[PDB]
Amino acid sequence: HWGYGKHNGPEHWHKDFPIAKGERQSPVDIDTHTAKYDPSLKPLSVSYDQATSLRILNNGHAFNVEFDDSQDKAVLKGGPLDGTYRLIQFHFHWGSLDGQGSEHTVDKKKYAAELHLVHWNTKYGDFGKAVQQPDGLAVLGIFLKVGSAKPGLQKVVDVLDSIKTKGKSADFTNFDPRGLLPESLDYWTYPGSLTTPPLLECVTWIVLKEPISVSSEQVLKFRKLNFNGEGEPEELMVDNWRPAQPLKNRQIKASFK
Ligand SMILES: Nc1ccc(/N=N/c2ccc(S(N)(=O)=O)cc2)cc1
Ligand SMILES: [K+]
Ligand SMILES: [K+]
Ligand SMILES: [Zn+2]
Repeated sequence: HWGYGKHNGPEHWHKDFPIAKGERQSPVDIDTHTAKYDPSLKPLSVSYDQATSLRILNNGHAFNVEFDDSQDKAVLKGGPLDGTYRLIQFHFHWGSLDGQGSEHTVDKKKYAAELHLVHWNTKYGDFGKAVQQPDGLAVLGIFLKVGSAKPGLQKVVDVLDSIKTKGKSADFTNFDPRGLLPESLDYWTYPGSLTTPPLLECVTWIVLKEPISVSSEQVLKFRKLNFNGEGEPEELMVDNWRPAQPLKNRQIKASFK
C-alpha cells in the first residue's frame, strides 16, 4: 500500500523495500558544475518513428501510456548505452503547484513535472528479465516547465477524463511520443534505480537538459486525476514524486561541453 502520503510515502518505502536505502537510488540532484563532460559518450539515438502505443492506464500512482514492445520499433541507443533498448511505457510525475513536481533536480531546482520514457535492454528478452539486471533499463527523463502549450501532449491530456481513477484504462493507439521531445538531446547520465517501489537498481538514467514547455491548463488536467479508485473518497493525484536521494559513490556525466 505504498503511495505518496504521510503514512505511506517515500520516507516509509524502505520498510517493504530495503533497497530504498541502497547505493544507487534515484532520483538525484544534478549538480551541473560537478558533472563532467564525457568524450567517451557516443551520439544518443532516439528512434521513435515506428512506436505503436496501445493503451493508457491509471495505476493509482501515475498514468502509463503503454507500447507494443513485441517487435523492434521505438528504440533508444547510443550515448552511455551498450546495445539497444526498447520503449515499453511512458508516464509523468508532477506537483500540486507549478513550483514542484520533478524527481530529478538541477542545482536543486524543481521543475513542474518530469516525463519518464522507459526502455528495456533487448539483450534480456523482455522487461521482466531486464529488471533482474544492473543494465536492464534505460529511462529517458524530460523536465516540464509551465509556459507555452505542448501541442503533442494534448491527446494525452484529453483522454485523462476517461481514466480519472485507479484501475481505469482506455485504448490509446497511434500516439507519437516524438511530439514530447525538446529540440536538443543534450543530457546528463548516471546509474540509478526505479523511482517507485520496487526501487530496483537497474537503470541507466539519461536526463535531458532542455525542458519542454506545457501550458498551465495542460498540467492542471494532470492534477484532476485521482489516486483512489471509482466510488472511493477523492484524493487528487498530485505530488507523485520521490525526492532526490543520496548520490553516494556516483558520478554524473554530461554529453555536452
Ligand atoms: N515487479 C515490478 C513492478 C513494477 C515495476 N515498475 N516499473 C517502473 C518503471 C519505471 C519507473 S521510473 N519512475 O521511470 O523510475 C518506476 C517503476 C517494475 C517491476
Ligand atoms: K493526502
Ligand atoms: K500504484
Ligand atoms: Zn517515473
